[PDB]
Amino acid sequence: KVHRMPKGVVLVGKAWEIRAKLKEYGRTFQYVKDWI
Amino acid sequence: SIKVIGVGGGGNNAVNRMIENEVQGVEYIAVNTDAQALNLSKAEVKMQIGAKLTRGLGAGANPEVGKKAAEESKEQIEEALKGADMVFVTAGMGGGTGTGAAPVIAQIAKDLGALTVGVVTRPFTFEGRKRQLQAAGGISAMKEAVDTLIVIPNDRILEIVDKNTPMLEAFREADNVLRQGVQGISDLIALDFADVKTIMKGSALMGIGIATGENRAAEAAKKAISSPLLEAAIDGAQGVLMNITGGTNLSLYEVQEAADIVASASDQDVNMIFGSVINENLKDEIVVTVIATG
Repeated sequence: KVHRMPKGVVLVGKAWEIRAKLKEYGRTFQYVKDWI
Repeated sequence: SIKVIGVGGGGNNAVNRMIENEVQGVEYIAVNTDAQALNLSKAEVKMQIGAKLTRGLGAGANPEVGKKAAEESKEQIEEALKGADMVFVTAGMGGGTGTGAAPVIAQIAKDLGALTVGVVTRPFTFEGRKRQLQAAGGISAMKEAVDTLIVIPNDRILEIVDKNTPMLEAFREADNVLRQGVQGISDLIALDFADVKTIMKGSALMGIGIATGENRAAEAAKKAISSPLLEAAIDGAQGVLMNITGGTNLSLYEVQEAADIVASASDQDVNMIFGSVINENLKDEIVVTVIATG
């Protein structure tokens, strides 16, 4: 579960699940600004 | 619908600080037995409790009064809390109203079915025996009345601030830390609460790191996971909420790098709620709020 909200993003799930999702998002978004 | 309730003086300040920090998405309620102090709350909702009991004069650091105050205003409170999906009950323990009314209030919120997170400070040691005993008795009672109780040891504020910051600033920082405690979470709900709920019991301890510069996200996260507010080892946590906040310059390289630092330090199979939030009012500052529950 990954929640985009204005001014932020909240990932829910096991720690590793997130670390990995962040890396995925690390490949597709440079800044969290652009992310949302 | 998430309500942050500042109960008594400790909470009054936090809620002020929150408001001062333009923490969005929450309805604030400042609750106090002390009409004078209460009129200082920047809350839109100022609920004087124990008006009949204390006549606006407060609870005199008697938790029993704060309690009887809150019990007296048991109906006014539920009215104010109804509809709340989540209620932060923020208060200073050791006092009368904070110590006494917050459990009443939090318990009401908990009965209302709202995810009740108490976020309270345990008095500085220096506040003396009465403050320490009453809070202890009070924190004990908050635990029974909330889903999750983040308890911020003020004594640990003194480790963090410069050894020479005057007492007034030490108290002030406790207020901010209380605000930091609630914003750390409320900023992540502005999402199934049963996620957060599954993370909300037992007591909780939180940590914060703030850092600026080239290596900040890691600096921040290292300072967060190691922070004096965070008294036990995170590997001991069954659940961990992590909040990363930074300027528009917050990069996922920074975000995950902090997340990796918090994550490595937590158990591998840990449940985690993690968010990064952009605070336009930040420049090169970054703030990691880590809240561990277990």
